[PDB]
Amino acid sequence: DAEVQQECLHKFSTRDYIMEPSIFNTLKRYFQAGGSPENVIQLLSENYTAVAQTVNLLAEWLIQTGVEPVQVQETVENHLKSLLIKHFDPRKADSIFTEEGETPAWLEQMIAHTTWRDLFYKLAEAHPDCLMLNFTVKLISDAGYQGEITSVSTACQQLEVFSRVLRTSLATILDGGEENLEKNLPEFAKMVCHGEHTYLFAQAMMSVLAQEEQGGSAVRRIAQEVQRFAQEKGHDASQITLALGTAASYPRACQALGAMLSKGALNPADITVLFKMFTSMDPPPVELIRVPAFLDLFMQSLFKPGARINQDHKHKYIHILAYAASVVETWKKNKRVSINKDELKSTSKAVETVHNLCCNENKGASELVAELSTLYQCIRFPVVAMGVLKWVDWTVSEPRYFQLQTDHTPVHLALLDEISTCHQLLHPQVLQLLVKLFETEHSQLDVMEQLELKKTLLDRMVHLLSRGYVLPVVSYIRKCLEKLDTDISLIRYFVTEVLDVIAPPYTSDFVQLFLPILENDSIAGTIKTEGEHDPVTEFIAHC
Amino acid sequence: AILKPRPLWTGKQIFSLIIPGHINCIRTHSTHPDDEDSGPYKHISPGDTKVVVENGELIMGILCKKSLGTSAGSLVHISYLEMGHDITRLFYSNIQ
Amino acid sequence: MFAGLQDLGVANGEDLKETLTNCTEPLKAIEQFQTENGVLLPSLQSALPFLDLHGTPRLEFHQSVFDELRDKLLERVSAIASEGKAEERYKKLEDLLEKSFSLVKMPSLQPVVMCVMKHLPKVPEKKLKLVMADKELYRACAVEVKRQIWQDNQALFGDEVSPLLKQYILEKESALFSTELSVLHNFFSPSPKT
Amino acid sequence: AGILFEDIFDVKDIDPEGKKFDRVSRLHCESESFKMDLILDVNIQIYPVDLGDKFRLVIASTLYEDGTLDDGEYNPTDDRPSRADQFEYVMYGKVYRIEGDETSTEAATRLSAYVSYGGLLMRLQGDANNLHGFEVDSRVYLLMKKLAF
Amino acid sequence: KAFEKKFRFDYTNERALRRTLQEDLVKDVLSNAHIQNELEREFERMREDREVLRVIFPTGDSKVVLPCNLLRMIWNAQKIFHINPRLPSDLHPIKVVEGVKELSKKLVIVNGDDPLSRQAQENATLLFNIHLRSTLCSRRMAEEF
Amino acid sequence: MASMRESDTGLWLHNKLGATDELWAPPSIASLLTAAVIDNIRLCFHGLSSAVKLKLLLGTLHLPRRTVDEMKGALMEIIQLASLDSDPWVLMVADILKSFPDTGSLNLELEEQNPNVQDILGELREKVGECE
Repeated sequence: DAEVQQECLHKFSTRDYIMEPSIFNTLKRYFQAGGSPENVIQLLSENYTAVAQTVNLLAEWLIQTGVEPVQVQETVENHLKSLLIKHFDPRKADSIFTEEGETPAWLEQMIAHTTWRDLFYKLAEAHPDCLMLNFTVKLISDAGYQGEITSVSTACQQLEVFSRVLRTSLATILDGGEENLEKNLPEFAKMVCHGEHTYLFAQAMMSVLAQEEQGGSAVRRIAQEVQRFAQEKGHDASQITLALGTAASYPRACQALGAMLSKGALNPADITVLFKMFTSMDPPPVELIRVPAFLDLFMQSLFKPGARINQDHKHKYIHILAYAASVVETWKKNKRVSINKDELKSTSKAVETVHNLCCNENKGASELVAELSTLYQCIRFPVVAMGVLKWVDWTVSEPRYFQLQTDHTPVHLALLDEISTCHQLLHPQVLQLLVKLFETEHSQLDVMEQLELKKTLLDRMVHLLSRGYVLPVVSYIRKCLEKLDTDISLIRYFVTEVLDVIAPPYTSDFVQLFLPILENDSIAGTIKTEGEHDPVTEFIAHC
Repeated sequence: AILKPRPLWTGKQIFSLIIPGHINCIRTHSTHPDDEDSGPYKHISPGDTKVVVENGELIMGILCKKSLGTSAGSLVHISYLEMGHDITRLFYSNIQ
Repeated sequence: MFAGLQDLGVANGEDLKETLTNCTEPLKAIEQFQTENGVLLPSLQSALPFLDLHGTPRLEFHQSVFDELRDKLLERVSAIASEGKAEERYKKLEDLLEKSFSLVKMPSLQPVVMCVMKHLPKVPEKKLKLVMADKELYRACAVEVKRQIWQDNQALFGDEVSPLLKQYILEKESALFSTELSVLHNFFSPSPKT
Repeated sequence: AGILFEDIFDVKDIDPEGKKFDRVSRLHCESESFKMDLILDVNIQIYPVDLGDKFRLVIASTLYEDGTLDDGEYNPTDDRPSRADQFEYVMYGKVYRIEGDETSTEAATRLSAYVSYGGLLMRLQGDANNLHGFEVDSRVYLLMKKLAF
Repeated sequence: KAFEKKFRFDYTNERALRRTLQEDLVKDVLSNAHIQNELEREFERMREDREVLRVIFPTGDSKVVLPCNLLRMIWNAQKIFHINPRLPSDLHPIKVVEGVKELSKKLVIVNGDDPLSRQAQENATLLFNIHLRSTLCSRRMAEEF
Repeated sequence: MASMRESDTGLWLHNKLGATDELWAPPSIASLLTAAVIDNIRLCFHGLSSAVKLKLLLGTLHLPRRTVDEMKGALMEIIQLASLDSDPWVLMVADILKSFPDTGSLNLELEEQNPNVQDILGELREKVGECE
């Protein structure tokens, strides 16, 4: 006892022993030893700091000075979280909890906050050997905060919950059309493609849905979205996708498509094999060679400047692409009926001419303009329209291309206008390319040419808005106006010319989306001018 | 270099017997595309430029005045500096 | 050492010993004092178990919390002295200094009081008269606080200045009676600037 | 055995940049099992090949099945059994370079071995676990034979 | 930045040292402080030589004419001894440093011991000494040769 | 390549495919699938975890058809024996892949005592019918 007495007194001689966590046990041992507590109290008289009270006093000082209680609480909680991170012991915690034999309330107090929930998750992941961590995870689930427990990789191991959440996500996708698919697609694709087995079952179910010839376009689109999201993660399942379809009846074509999509490149040998198969009297289902990745490979190889392809297989590549795109086949009950070959010779000739224009880059743009009749005749093919779209995208994507582009209203944007006029399916793509063109701020050009290009891009956006693709264009224009990335005069010109060319009556959707645009002061103080026909004034009076 | 279907020797294979000793040199052909080194196939030239000589063996490349004439660092200069003057004389005679 | 805490109602070690001297059960009293009037957050009392069972006594993070909240308070008061309205922030700092001169006698919180008093460009008369009576409190004062002290204390300012003049005279005499006699360097050789 | 490497390839491409030389063609080939890629020059005049053809490639360090070494001198009047009897096309070169995805900290995973057959180059590229017998400045053989299957 | 990261020869990254040197050498270059001080002094001399060069050769002209072709000699040594630049090498860097230091003394243009002759000899071979040090480094002898 | 025994085969499979973080089948399955391992799976398949069975089933498809042709019997046998487990997942995958050794494609049969499958198919079909 005397040795323990000396040890306890030496502990008491340390600074501020009043703030010990086992001070109850230390005092119990001192009482058991029979020593008088007078020495302990005398030592603690000089060894007590209000390290539990002066913190509150300084917190009150902080509140009075101007510090909001929210930040004070956040700082205290963050410091306590760090201290808990640095001071965890599994086995003594387990022993103390077994001695307790019950569920502590202070653990529930920790569960109440999110920071301690994340700390408990990190602790549970750190040491698999501690039962307390699974205990706390179970209690968090019991308290209703099982959402904080990891579920991004848990849904892959779960069959029914994953299937039902997939059902709800797809139903919500079909509720809002594309405008809600664009939002519900990221997380849904993440959860579906996180596990390969869930990916495969999703593809199997979705393709079985796509079997029906009526309404199957959206189903095929969603399946392709899942496939491309899986591919984006570097995860490849193209061969399984081919095996899901009707590739069995054509093993050679299945081989060629699988090899190309596995490598991601086009080899002349398999191109020649496909040419032999399709040119023969028994072509396979054209839908199999219409995979977005495969057509993208054709487009990239046949249109990208700086990429070279064999001149002895150029016509075979063009023929295969033309047969893939323009040729129409009649099908009933998964059986072929007839094949349309109307757009086979002229389509091939147009693709050949456009590819010659694309890959013969050393010719100036003036020569491109000089052949405008043939150019505009051949641009009416939607696949060729997308080809020239992305060819222009890649040419102007060069930082030094603008210096070579010597027109205030360049012919490239005229080609984009023709593309928008010809087809409405490319209008989302036209809007995307226009957004990329406008958002690209150039520092190696004079601001005068920057302003000219931005005005011409505004004209292009006005044209796109005119042809019926309005809502995303309007939303993007409002975002740019509120984003300060667009000059005030630019939006002034855009809105003024829009209200100049458009005519009433305006729909409720357009009025709703356009009223906040005129709400901004940059327009109210500029476009509002003294005139008998004021665009902002007339639009407001129309409401 | 080719055993079956019939024995065949290559011009570079025979010429390596002319290069004396163990001589290491790297040159470039007159018609070498300057943009080949940056891209792939830098060490395997499609046009057989980029003369490389290792241990007195013509690994690859096509010889021209840029590697056999009176240029600094050419093959004969390397032969003179590394070997003696007699061996270089034998080299000159053997080539012709 | 722990004086001045009693003024604000936060009892220090003196009243602690006074209360526990005539107390039979220290366990419940100390638990309530560290729980009831302590940090009024379930977070800290709920963190006490884990930090206890780690083997590192709770005194360590208690002291760390006190010191880091002190530092955060000081830095935020410094920022407030240079943010917002000048008169409003100065009045808030005056209130803080008036309520910290109760704890000015605490060396672990003396930096708080001294830094906040530095934060005030013009300390009121009575608080200056209080601080200048103590040697260490007088010596720890900032340049502005010392300026306020000397602006209305002629004799003390002269006493402060006198040793510097003595050093100046000693250096001048040593230079005038320098052993090194040459025209290259002399008493009048150096420029007035240096 | 001294068989450094053995796998099946198919001619996925022919000389893409064009016909640089009359009697030599540049073969681009892909494997089946190890997923290798191959770049090869062949004497197209005596061993004609076509697109889509398949062949067995057996890079051996020696032509004698017993495994003994050779001086490297042409001795046509030899009697020992040889691997060349069951192969159509044989080269004999010397690896001159071995690249890879090496970093300053960890080892390589994808390797690339170049061997020159008296002027006709060849690049073998793949995963590090296969190109182990390839060490620079060592003579090897090619021993390829077409598979009619 | 590039000059330092290409000539420093850091002696703290153990994993990087593993690929280049054997165990008995990486432990020696990691534990001993005399070696580290010597190599840091070598890098300081490197930087001093760089400063001298940048006033000797303005306009950034790297081409120069010097007696021995160091790169070709290194290549010849590699081909003679079958280095196999894939495995770790048994080359203690201090051997390289002190070998270069000793070799510098053996190349004499002005022979003598009085300060005038020593200064003349130091000048007459200054460029060759700078080049020789700049190739036969400690990092280059371990990461490049 | 030896007929490494049953429990040892299961341990090897759970060592090569036991990464729970890697929920995707590795590209190594092209070389990891040989006759000995597949044959030994005939008894150690019970010793494999559900994730191991799922990943093995996914990786069975990533094979060249020459290997498939020369491993017809082993692949059909492993499919059949995987079609006799407690996991409905492995049952369905074995049924879907039974067609691969014969035609090279995948079977598509549904609406068979799978509540999630039937409900999802019905709701998506009616939803598409709403907005064709």
